[PDB]
Amino acid sequence: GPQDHVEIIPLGGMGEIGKNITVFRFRDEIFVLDGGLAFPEEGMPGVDLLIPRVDYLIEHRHKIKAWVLTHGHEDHIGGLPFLLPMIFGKESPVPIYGARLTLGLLRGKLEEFGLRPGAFNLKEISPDDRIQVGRYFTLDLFRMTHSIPDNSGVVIRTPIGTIVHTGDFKLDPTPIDGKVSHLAKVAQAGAEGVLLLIADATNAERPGYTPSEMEIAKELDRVIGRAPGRVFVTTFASHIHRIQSVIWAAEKYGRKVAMEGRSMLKFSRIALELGYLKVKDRLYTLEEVKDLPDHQVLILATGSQGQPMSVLHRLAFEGHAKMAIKPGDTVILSSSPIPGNEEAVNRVINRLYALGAYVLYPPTYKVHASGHASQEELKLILNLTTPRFFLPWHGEVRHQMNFKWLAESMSRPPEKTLIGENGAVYRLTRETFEKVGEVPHGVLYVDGLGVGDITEEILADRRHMAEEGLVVITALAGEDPVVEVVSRGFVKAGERLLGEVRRMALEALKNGVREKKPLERIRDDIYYPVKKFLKKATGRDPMILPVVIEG
Amino acid sequence: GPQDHVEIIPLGGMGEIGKNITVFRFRDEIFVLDGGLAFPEEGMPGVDLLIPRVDYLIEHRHKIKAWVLTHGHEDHIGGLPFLLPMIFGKESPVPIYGARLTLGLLRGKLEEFGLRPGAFNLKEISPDDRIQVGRYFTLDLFRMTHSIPDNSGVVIRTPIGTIVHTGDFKLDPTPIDGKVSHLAKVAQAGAEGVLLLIADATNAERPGYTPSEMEIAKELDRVIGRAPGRVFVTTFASHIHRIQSVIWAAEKYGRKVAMEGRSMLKFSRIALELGYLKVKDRLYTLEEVKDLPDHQVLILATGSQGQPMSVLHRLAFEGHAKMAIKPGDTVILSSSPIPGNEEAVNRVINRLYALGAYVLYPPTYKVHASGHASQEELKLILNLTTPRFFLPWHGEVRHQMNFKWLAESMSRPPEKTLIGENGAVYRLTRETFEKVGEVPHGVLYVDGLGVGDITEEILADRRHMAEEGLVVITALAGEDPVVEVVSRGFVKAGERLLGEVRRMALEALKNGVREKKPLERIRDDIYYPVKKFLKKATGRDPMILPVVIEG
Ligand SMILES: [Zn+2]
Ligand SMILES: [Zn+2]
Ligand SMILES: [Zn+2]
Ligand SMILES: [Zn+2]
Repeated sequence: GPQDHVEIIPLGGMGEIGKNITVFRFRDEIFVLDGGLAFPEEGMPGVDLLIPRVDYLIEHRHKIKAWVLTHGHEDHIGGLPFLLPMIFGKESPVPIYGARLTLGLLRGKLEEFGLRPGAFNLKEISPDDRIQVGRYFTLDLFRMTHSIPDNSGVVIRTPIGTIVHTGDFKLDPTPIDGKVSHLAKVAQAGAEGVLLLIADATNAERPGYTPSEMEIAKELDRVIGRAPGRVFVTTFASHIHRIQSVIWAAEKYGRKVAMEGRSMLKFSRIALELGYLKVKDRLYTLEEVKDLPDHQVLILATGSQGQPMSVLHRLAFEGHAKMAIKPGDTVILSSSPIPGNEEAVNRVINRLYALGAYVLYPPTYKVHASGHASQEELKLILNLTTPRFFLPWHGEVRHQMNFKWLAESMSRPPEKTLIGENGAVYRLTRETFEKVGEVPHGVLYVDGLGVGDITEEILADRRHMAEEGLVVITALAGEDPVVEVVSRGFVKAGERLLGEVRRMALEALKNGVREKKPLERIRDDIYYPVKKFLKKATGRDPMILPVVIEG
Repeated sequence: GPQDHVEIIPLGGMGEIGKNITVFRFRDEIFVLDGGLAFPEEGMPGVDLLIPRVDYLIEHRHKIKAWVLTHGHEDHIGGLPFLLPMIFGKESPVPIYGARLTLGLLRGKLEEFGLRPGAFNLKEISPDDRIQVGRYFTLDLFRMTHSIPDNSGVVIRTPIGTIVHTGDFKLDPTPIDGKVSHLAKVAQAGAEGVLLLIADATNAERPGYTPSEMEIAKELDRVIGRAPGRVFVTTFASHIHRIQSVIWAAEKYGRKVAMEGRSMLKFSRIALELGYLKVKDRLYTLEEVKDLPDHQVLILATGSQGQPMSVLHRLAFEGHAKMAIKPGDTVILSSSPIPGNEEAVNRVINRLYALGAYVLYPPTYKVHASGHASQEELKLILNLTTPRFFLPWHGEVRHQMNFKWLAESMSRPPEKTLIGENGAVYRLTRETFEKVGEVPHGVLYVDGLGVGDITEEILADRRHMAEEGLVVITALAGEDPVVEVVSRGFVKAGERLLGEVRRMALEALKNGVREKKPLERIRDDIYYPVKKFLKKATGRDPMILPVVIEG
């Protein structure tokens, strides 16, 4: 009755695509689903990656009975190297479940951060395994085709009912590794009755079905076969299926594959070791291939953190240290832009063409296919589960809304669909489902020096300047008061008002001296009036830095 | 032989979509094709619109024999209110040709800028007219279906051959005003021999044919008919065909049409007067409709300058003074985002859904169709003209390149295709076509106070701060030297280095005093060393504002 209710607390991945992490709780036992990162879009220079704030988990660490990872994509496990130490410290006994490849990639990262091997309790399971979590949760994972092998959804059985989480998925009828989705557990759950459905909303706006990775492999074979000279291919480091497809295409035309990008080299190494990747010869470095005929070279590349942008941007503008675009090169962008980078990629494409390269990119060219289900696939899942409650996930509000409308057009629509938000606390009972509160939530920014180096504050006033400009007022508080006003990125109309600013500042400074006021109070007497005056006369709110010095 | 060559100088519209203006010259006679503006993408706050720099025209004004306008879209005539006074002053005898609607909208704008009626010599012509320009140019305009009535291309006959300019176009088989494209002149030119083709590259990446404005009108009728309450529709003020379609849809379901947005009210007024728009009742204001049942109201709106963004952004965030979104409202974005605003619109869409509105937007919903030709239409034009030379225009580099590849796949590809750039000078002879130089070119920024208020400089260092932050060093040069260092939007790692900055600054200040150096030289002694030190220790180049005051 009362004590019977599951709490679902999303800390990332809701209303957005990235840094996925969802907390599940029944009474005093918790388990977490994934812990990803989010890549920063350009315009946020210096930032290497974003991670979810996990205050709630740091506070309730003792109640965490397990951490479950659905697959090895950066936005699902990418944050763990930072989050685990924040929650448990340098070590923990807590079971961290994941498939072979998922944990394989995770260890590569943990190790890379100085985390001792075996410091954390990683339990390798099958993509289709069943695991008991504490006294209240029985998890039945099921394999789903996606853009990385060993990907799962999970049927979450609780004391008050079943929750089906589709995980990230598409229903690829012909996956590159020959491992089709396993829907038995999902259909079965549907027939018994699904209380809540949490499903991938990425392509809820798209009619039809997502093309198979096999279609892309064949199209990649096609365009690479016709390439005159060198071929560059960019994609995420974790897109193992795409990488295999490229490798196959290269090998079909006698090309040797070189690889650039720390993360991708690392992940491919692991995939090769574990058997997920196969290469007839081997993977080379840029140097080892620098002297081969153009027609015999294919380069696979991505950014240092695993995303293509930084390397595409360098090939286009700043210039890359180990490689450079030349007329005749063929560049294939075999991935889609991170949300917020669409038009930054367009500029890269424009610039790449001007360098003389034949650029092939999506959606104009079929050199990429989403790793997520389109409407026909989502409808199949909706009918398979016919959930009482529905919580669209893995997508921005428009994606979530469109999935809601899609669900509402089914034979037996959900009793209710909530639009999930990060930090929201959802209460689920056998008969109800609602948001009952919130917990601290947000994002931490990471760069070469770790977390904290860059902050919301540093970014907030970085925009205040970018959009309004700067006005520096230098005041000398003494018996010989002096005021100097200078500005930057400020409107000319406003600049011509700096003389007036200077004078009203002097009066404030002189008056401040007379009253024997502290400098900070004199700073205020200057700041406020000047701020008011300027907006009242320009409609702009430039950043006003008043510096008052006694002397 | 020698003296025989036409010079084509693009000052805007090349390698981009917007602010179109192309200069044509033979010996000492010039004529200009259009003079548009470009809308600013968000991120460039304060800026109302962009205009082409016309130094070349201001210098050679005496040689200008005519100005020809192809249609009334803001990116073709929108800049004229600024450019004409810059080139000729308050008045000019120069013939400015354009169709009835084109000149109708132009006068509305000129008047709005204080330009006396008749100050400029506007010659109304038919969309299919023939006009003589000076001694060397004979222009044969031809009607082309587009997103505004009275739209033309032009066959430019010169002493060394024919140049076909498609103008902006698509081949709509069923235009809303029943005025189909007129291709006789184009096909005829093709049969006689076309020396150079200048064609609309907007959709050169798109296979097939662009949907008819009639398809959209019918789809708009469809979605508006099912709307429960109020309906908001956003689009450009100059999209007369779309406006008529919306008006028809509203009238079919007994809805009254209100209109918000100065520019759109102005343009619709003119269109109604001239007969291009028809309304069964009349157009109302927000107030006049504020008390009608939701189901009987349809609002047509756009930004003050004619673009939808500012009004969509206000309906979503800041809040609009005269109207507000409420649960149940239906909002239809019946236009595509300006280049660079795609993801800004996505945020608007997300926010609009969260306000409880049913949002319909392209491409997810067929509530908009491009006003430009897709590949099948472009191929038809290519075969119709089979030009010797080709100059893709009205699109960014990727659009231009794709059109080039498209041309190269034809039966008789052009002898050569050049990728046009703004400011480039192209020399055309009966046998050759090449870039032979450049002229000053660029963009001027316009806001409420006119041109110059915002500048490249103001923007350049506005980005330097946005991406690197600020470091203000305040130094008092006297016998009691004092140095204070403060920063904003600067990396914490760097901030912890402000103490060191402070000290190396003091030493520079004290040494400056000893040498009796001028303050500006002391500023340098501080600036440079500090700049070097910090990048050498953080890899960042923050803006360093050194302020040295004697006292
Ligand atoms: Zn994902
Ligand atoms: Zn994924
Ligand atoms: Zn145009
Ligand atoms: Zn146009």
